[PDB]
Amino acid sequence: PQITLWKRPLVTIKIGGQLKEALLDTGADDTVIEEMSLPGRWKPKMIGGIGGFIKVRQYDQIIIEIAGHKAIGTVLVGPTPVNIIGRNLLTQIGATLNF
Amino acid sequence: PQITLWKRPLVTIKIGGQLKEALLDTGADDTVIEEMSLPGRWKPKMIGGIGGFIKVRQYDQIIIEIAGHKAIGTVLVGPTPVNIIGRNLLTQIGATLNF
Ligand SMILES: Cc1coc(CN(C)C(=O)c2cccc(C(=O)N[C@@H](Cc3ccccc3)[C@H](O)CN(CC(C)C)S(=O)(=O)c3ccc(CO)cc3)c2)n1
Ligand SMILES: [Cl-]
Ligand SMILES: [Cl-]
Ligand SMILES: [Cl-]
Ligand code: NA
Ligand code: NA
Repeated sequence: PQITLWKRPLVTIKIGGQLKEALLDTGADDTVIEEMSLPGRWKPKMIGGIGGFIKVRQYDQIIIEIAGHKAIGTVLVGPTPVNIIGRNLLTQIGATLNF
Repeated sequence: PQITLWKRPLVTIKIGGQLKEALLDTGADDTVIEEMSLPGRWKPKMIGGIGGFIKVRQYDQIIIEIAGHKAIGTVLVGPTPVNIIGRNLLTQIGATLNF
């Protein structure tokens, strides 16, 4: 699809068996999801943005379905105010910015 | 152009006669630039990023070139990890996300 930027680029994702709404976010290196359980190993990480840093759990090799496209990669889980699909998964679905 | 996302989508902007680097950021409603001098009056705004809220200075109707495209619109000045071009100016330059 071509997604307009008149509105926030929110899509439906499926992760860990759960449906969520998330932003397609070219400004985020990595994907960050609000608190949820994921299977397997994780390690702690600090990620920062406007307002400072939050602590997250880094889970590697997690499958997401993003607007119907499957992608695998790292997912950071923690107290983000919005679910963010970052570049590590945007690349895998072939997303580009065009103007 | 068509910009893939394997790297950060950094571009050159020109504001106040000065070249700066900025990140094309579809996850931001607004454009936020590091401390600099801009003409005119400003208004207060709070923005809630990933780590909490910051105060910024809102300047409206500012001339800014983005990757060689001319825009005129609102620029928020305050402490951000990187200059970010949000949807208010991505729409002015005709940007969309595509997959
Ligand atoms: C989606 C939505 C909810 O309410 C809002 C309003 N709002 C605060 C904005 O539109 C707004 C305005 C100006 C800047 C930002 C803003 O900072 N947006 C971020 C995504 C994001 C969206 C909403 C809340 C929190 C974080 C941004 O797109 C991604 N961010 C990095 C950027 C600042 C270099 S980040 O969220 O801090 C971030 C994401 C991922 C990592 C791990 O690589 C590290 C940091 C967002 N939008
Ligand atoms: Cl990854
Ligand atoms: Cl590609
Ligand atoms: Cl504007
Ligand atoms: Na894993
Ligand atoms: Na003004």
